[PDB]
Amino acid sequence: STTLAIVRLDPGLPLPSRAHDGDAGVDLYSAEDVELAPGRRALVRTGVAVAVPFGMVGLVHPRSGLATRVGLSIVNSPGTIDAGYRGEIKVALINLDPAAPIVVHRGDRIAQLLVQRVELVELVEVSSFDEAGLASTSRGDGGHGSSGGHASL
Amino acid sequence: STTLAIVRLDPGLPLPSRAHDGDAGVDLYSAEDVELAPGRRALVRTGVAVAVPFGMVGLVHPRSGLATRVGLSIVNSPGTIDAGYRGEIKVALINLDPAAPIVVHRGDRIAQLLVQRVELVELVEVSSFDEAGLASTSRGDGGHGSSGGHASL
Amino acid sequence: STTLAIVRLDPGLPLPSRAHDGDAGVDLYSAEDVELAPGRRALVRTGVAVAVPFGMVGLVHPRSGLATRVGLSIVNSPGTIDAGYRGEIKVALINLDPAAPIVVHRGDRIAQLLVQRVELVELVEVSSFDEAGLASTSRGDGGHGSSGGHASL
Ligand SMILES: O=c1ccn([C@H]2C[C@H](O)[C@@H](COP(=O)(O)NP(=O)(O)OP(=O)(O)O)O2)c(=O)[nH]1
Ligand SMILES: O=c1ccn([C@H]2C[C@H](O)[C@@H](COP(=O)(O)NP(=O)(O)OP(=O)(O)O)O2)c(=O)[nH]1
Ligand SMILES: O=c1ccn([C@H]2C[C@H](O)[C@@H](COP(=O)(O)NP(=O)(O)OP(=O)(O)O)O2)c(=O)[nH]1
Ligand SMILES: [Mg+2]
Ligand SMILES: [Mg+2]
Ligand SMILES: [Mg+2]
Repeated sequence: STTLAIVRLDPGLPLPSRAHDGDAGVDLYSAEDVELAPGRRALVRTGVAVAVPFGMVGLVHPRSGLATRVGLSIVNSPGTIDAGYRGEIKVALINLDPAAPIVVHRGDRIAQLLVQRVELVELVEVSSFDEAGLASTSRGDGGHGSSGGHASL
Repeated sequence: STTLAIVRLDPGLPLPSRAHDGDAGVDLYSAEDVELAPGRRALVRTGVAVAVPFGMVGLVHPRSGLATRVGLSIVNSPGTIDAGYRGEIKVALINLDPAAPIVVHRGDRIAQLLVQRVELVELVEVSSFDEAGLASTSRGDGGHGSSGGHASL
Repeated sequence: STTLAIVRLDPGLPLPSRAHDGDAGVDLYSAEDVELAPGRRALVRTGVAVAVPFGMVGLVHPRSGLATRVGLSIVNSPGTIDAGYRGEIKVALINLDPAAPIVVHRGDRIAQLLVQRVELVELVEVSSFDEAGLASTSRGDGGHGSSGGHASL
């Protein structure tokens, strides 16, 4: 398996775990009680540090239930935990509900951490994609809604 | 190819497809008409269920055109569809424009689904990264803007 | 290494680089000065175009420091740069702070670009997961907070 070394900076919280076999992420706990008014964010400690392997990345994603039920999100989602980072994972929670505050208690599961390979790319500067001998593509320079699919596009 | 079994829970919608060869995602349709006032979210049915292979994850990402043109986003982006999930994919749309409502019609393309491998990690609890014999890293405990690049950091 | 061809559409900006060895992303610069009032977004040029290899995807993620310090986010995060795209990478910045405007200067590092493999899936339509001979799963149709972990779930 791909092992991930982890330090429970706050040993009072359980180790992050998958809710079900095959789940992509292990759920991260809040070390803290925090209450977010509408529109407010906080930087919340999870009580863990990890050593993402070289060649990989840790990614902090919101949980869907809280997202829908109370509008909880993460400002920098997907949080990007670098392989060299040995500090505490912190989660930038934000309340995107307009009216109802969100109360987080220490020990709630407030996000999930995935680990994936990542390509540590070597940039090759060219003067044009033609010089790199790249074939023309279907997409070309099309983006930002170029394929349609909604009246505003 | 990597096959993805899919059930069209709503057979009136086309199968999700890539807009162009090589595109990362297949676009998901809204099964529903929904109108989001500024700041409001909804949990929108896509009319599909999928079986992400074990060892992989499905990821629901916003489309860029709607993001810019009308401020449409996804509260839990990137939505994390687990390999064991066999329910309907639902998209937590949110209107991040301050003033203009977003109207979604059934059959609009409102998000995109990627599939990637994911490392199903085995946590190894250590008392310190030293005990794991890990070398010191350049980054160390630096994060949350430690490398600079903006006046607020 | 995985090479990524890049055109500096704006040669006055440095090539994107990793802040530290092993970091997942290369930081993207703003080509532009832009000032975002609370709640406003902009579509910001980065001054680069890239050729993500076929079979891969580029992903534009927010930086964590700006996310926490000033509430900067990205409407379509994680931005999905397709392998066929040869246009300029643009970043849909948004100010999620309620009260303080964010000022971006040309040359600030405003996001980071990761490159990952992606599964270009072949959809296989089935009438039920049973027909595909898929085993029942632990998770079943559970989602959107089914595993608990917060009082609102
Ligand atoms: O952050 C981003 C995301 C996308 N893009 C460009 C590159 C990408 O290949 C292209 C299309 O992205 P999406 O598919 O995510 N958006 P949308 O579906 O609205 O556009 P299109 O209809 O062209 O696919 O837009 C950016 O420049 N920055
Ligand atoms: O959700 C997150 C994201 C990042 N981090 C930590 C780990 C990561 O390696 C580190 C830097 O993340 P980013 O590169 O995404 N943010 P930024 O570029 O602002 O910080 P730095 O200048 O240190 O790279 O911050 C977290 O604790 N939680
Ligand atoms: O965008 C999404 C994200 C998740 N889902 C479904 C599929 C996924 O496997 C399931 C659980 O997703 P999360 O783990 O991200 N959310 P949460 O942890 O709140 O739910 P659960 O407690 O069931 O794991 O919800 C969607 O339909 N759309
Ligand atoms: Mg979950
Ligand atoms: Mg698209
Ligand atoms: Mg960084």
